[PDB]
Amino acid sequence: RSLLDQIFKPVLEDQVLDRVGAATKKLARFDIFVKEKSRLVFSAGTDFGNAEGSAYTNAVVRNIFGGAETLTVNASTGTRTRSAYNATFSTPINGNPDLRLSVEALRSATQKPWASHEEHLTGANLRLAWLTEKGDTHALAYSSVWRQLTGLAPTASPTVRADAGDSLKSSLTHTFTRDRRDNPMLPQSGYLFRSVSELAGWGPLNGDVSFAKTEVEASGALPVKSGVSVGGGLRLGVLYPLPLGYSLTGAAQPSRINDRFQLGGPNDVRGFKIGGLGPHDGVDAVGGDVFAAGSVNALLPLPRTGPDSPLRLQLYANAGRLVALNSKGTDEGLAMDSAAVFKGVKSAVGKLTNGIPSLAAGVGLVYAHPVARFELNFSLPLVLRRGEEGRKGLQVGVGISFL
Amino acid sequence: RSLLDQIFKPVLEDQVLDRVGAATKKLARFDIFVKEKSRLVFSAGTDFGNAEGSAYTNAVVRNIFGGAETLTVNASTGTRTRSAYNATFSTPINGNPDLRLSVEALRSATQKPWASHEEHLTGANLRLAWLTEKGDTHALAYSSVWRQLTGLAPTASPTVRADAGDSLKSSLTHTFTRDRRDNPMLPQSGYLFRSVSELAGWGPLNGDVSFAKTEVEASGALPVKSGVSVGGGLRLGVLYPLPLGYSLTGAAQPSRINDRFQLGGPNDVRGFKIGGLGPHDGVDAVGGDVFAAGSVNALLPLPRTGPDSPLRLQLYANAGRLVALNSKGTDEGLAMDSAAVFKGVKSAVGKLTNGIPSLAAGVGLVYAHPVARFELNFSLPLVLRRGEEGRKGLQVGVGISFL
Amino acid sequence: YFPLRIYEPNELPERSQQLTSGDLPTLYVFSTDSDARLGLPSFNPGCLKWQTLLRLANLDFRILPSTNHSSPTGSLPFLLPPRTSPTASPAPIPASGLLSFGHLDADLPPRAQAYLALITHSLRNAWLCALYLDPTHDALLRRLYVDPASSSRAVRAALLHQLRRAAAEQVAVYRSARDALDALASLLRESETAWFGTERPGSFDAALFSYTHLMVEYMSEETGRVSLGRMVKEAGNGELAEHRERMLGVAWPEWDGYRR
Amino acid sequence: YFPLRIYEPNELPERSQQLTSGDLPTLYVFSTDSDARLGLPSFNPGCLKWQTLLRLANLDFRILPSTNHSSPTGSLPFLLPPRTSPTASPAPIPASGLLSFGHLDADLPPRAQAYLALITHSLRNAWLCALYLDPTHDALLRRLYVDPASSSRAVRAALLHQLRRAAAEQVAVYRSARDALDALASLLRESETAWFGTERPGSFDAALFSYTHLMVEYMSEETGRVSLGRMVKEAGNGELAEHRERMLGVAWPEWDGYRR
Repeated sequence: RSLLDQIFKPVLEDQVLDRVGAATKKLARFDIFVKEKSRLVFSAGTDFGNAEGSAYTNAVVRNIFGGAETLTVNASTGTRTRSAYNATFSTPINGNPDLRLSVEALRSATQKPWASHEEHLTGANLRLAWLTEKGDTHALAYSSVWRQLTGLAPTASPTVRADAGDSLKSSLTHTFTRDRRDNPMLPQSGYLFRSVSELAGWGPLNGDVSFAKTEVEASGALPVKSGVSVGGGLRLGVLYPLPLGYSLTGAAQPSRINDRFQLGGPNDVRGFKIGGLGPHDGVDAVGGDVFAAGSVNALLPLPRTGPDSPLRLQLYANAGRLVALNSKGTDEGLAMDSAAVFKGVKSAVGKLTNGIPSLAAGVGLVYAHPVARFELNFSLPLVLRRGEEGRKGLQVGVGISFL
Repeated sequence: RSLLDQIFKPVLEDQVLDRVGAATKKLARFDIFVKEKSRLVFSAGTDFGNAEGSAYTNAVVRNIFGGAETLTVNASTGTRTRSAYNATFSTPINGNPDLRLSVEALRSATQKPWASHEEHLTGANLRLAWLTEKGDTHALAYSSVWRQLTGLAPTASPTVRADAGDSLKSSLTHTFTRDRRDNPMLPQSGYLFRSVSELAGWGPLNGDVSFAKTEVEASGALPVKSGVSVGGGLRLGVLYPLPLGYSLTGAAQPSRINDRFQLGGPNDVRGFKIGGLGPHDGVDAVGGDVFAAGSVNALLPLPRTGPDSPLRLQLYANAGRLVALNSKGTDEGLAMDSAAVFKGVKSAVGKLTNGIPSLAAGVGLVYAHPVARFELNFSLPLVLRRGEEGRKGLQVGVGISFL
Repeated sequence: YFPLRIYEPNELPERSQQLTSGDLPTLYVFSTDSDARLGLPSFNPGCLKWQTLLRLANLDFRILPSTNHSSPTGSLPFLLPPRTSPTASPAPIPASGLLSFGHLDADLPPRAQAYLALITHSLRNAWLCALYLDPTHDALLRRLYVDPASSSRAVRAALLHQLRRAAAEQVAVYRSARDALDALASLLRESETAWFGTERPGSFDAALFSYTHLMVEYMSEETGRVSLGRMVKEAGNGELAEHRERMLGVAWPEWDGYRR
Repeated sequence: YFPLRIYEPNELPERSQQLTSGDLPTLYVFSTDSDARLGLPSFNPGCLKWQTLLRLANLDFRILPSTNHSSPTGSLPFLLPPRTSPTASPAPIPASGLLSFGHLDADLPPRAQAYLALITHSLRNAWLCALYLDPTHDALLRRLYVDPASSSRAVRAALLHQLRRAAAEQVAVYRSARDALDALASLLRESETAWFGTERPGSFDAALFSYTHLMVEYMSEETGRVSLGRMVKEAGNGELAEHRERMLGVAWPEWDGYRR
């Protein structure tokens, strides 16, 4: 009762005034809906009968003490070890549904075809999903994971054969969002902004890897109700190695293939293979440290029809430049002092400025579904750095984040 | 062991001779595959948490004693009573996988929108799926069902408000097939033939309803490798009432709405609503007793491409005439003696001859998938009897049986 | 736009040609086809009420047995207007609108409003128990609600059970019905207008005739717990008995066959 | 057809620039980076075998520690050819093809074929038990297989267990190893050619050096059940001890540091 009393009293304490709409939004934020939302759910798609049991499972618990929630998934297939831990938890914190908290203990096998290997995560994390009143979101995290690489089946590389061990990566991120977008899937006249800056191993945050990854974003839109809706886009990113103990100068072990940016595909830069635009090694796509991006868009509305059902046109011209961090300086297995790595990135960013990076181009057919965004484009990569695996056919794009 | 020994010995008892291919086909017919087919399967898509449990279920058992099989389905939704009996059974008979047998105890709610009501079957049957060696199939059945009508929600009719009781209908069918078709979904140069003649209530076959429904079929194809593939089609049908006790002359109660043919839809006669071409009552589609059908087809192959992937064109001109059985003769609630009903159908077939029945026409885009057949036609009904609910847009057709 | 010809809608089948065409409105009730031809009263009281009402309103019609699934609502006794277009029919009339299709449904003093709750809520129960629960009357329920349903002993046991269960929960009680018929007997001995206060019998006399009659015809079997067939004729000085006979001289002034 | 320009492939990152570029073929073995610079022998016998083989074949190369996931097959000791194109590399060579990349792998009399099954199937087990199972040696297994793996006590307990379990099932046995080293000691006392029948040591001497050496260096801890470090030097008249020293004067004729 007090859960709602604490928000009723600020309304009750005061021609006529309409301050109750904010209370209604507060109520709706709890994901507990005034009739009901639901109670628990379930499923067990339990196959059987052979060397595989396939042991499906699911669960939701939409309340425990009044506002706390849980979840669970599983697939004890009998071929994969398990995904038996994908359980979560949620609870507001001392009064409001904004300052959420959470705990998860994930375990999965994130298969990667573009780099011919696999990953075996067995970690757990802890979030704090504070949503500021104006729409600006925040977050935190602390995700000690295990991050094993064991899928080197075909001829992969002599690079992805140097990264097959393990790691801890006790990270601590900090998300952000300033979403003024008019339609989350179809940016027509809105806005955007993000930041995902995490500090992986340093001082108290222990483990083995050590860096500070700093990914930024931007967006735009400007219809000059003719849905002309000129587009936009921009991204950035930096992967700066760091020492391991409570300092800023000293040893610094360079990046692995688990922590580097990969820039390409139907979701980030249209007109390239799912992983392209990188310091490629033969056939295998090794990621680079520093990178940038870009885009321009048109999103023409179907003429002689009007601002009807979401479907529109699209005329994009992407970009992208994912360099890697070389040293080529002061020539000890892997130990670069702060002076060297600094003069590495400082020079490994000059390669970003010079040169026409890359330029896809084409047309597409957007279908701004409420929950997703289907693209089905067709593009033609103009400029390329040798061995980046351009693509030219039908560029089937599906997801939530695009450029 | 003897299961295979009895078919090995006729091969072992005899340049070189190749009589083993027939043995391989016999082995393959068992649906037991030399490595394996499978063992049991399962699922329980069990929702929960509200006034509905939705209680999904499934099961397969691909062997018990060596060749016998079973099945089960269920949905104890908590809104529908249940579908909790949809269980089957299978077993070869004294030596071969041809002379199959079976038992099922179905229970379902076959909803019917075109006639605004529902059906509640709770019956059980018994098959004998003899497959003759040449490809000609046979069958039998004995399906005492319950067949209740209880869905008269909206304004339905004063016709479907005269058929709301119950029935038994202890039928006994006899299927058939002479399938020479080259591709089961895409008839290009093959053939076909069928017959579904059942005797519902008479003599030993007890119950309440009494008739003898006799549905025939035909087909054709003739490519004049240019896949021109001229089409064909034809059907028939007769619903002849019969007395109830061990005789051929006497009482005869006329047809109900549960036992009458309905001729229309994207699967039987393209170019009409899912139920059309009948003795319509206002908005509700009451079926008729005697009927016929027809079709002609083109199935043009995509020019300048060749006999490539199954997709082809289609140019059809259907037909159809589903009369009902009136008496208008010798004018006792519902009791027509054999003399009258005979002179009814004998005259209720003259209405079939006279008059241009109906003629749909259009184009389509066939996609002869291995398991199904997608149509997505577009038709334009030329001739009509008033109030048959023609249709003109996109005629989306999916299924296995078409014209 | 394109359909080229129009060809004389296709002559509805023989069943509906014979049953639901008619000329007069065909009221649906619970009855046996033997009585359908003669317009005799139903055997379910919740429908005999409306039937007696209509036939008091001097409206003519034809009764026609049905099965309680064929109804716009759950309850059966709905009336259908005649057929005006051989392929399209009017809408049904539920039980609430028959007497819309004066003095019958008129406001009564609260006393007359009171006793009606007695009949609707007490006499109704004694009917269910004496019919749907008492095993001695497992014979008469058979000949009425299951025997003309499907006529296959594998089925009859299902419906016969579906009724008894869905009727047992809706309701020992024999005493509450005993004194109730002595109450109404007093309400009649003080009217002196051959009815319950009014010169022309209204909705109350018809609501009571709905039970005073059936319990006489189908429950007068003598074999303790004297059947309700005698209570109705013995309550007071038999003023409930004579009321029906004075009632069954207006609704059906030309039919004999009452009194078992 | 359209891509307009071509712009000098993009300079592989610092890790692969430092590790896997090389000039000579970089054999992967189990080792600690302290020994990698000095080319000292591995600590896993199933790889020291191939390493001793190659260095007998007078082929030069650089050892480079790895982690047994990075391998074309499950087993580790695979060799990589040098880098010929800074963006494209040759294919790996598994353990089966190193000596393809004469007298080493030559047919021997069946007697010499027999005793080799002793070493592969009996001495191998006594190694696992004395290392992966005996709790007194939970210290040395730590400093070798888990300590340079991830360096986080939350993780080390996982790998340390994953090994012991997956190694326990692959195998008391101490006696079977005792007499086995007296068997080979007799096979040596009858050769008189400083090796097991041949003037230049072949695949058998290297297969035995794979175990006679490690058990001396890492298992000579004196604290019953005398450790295998003494059995190797005490079997017979110490002919297994001197064999290694006569062997460790050809493969690595310039290194000192043996004998604990």
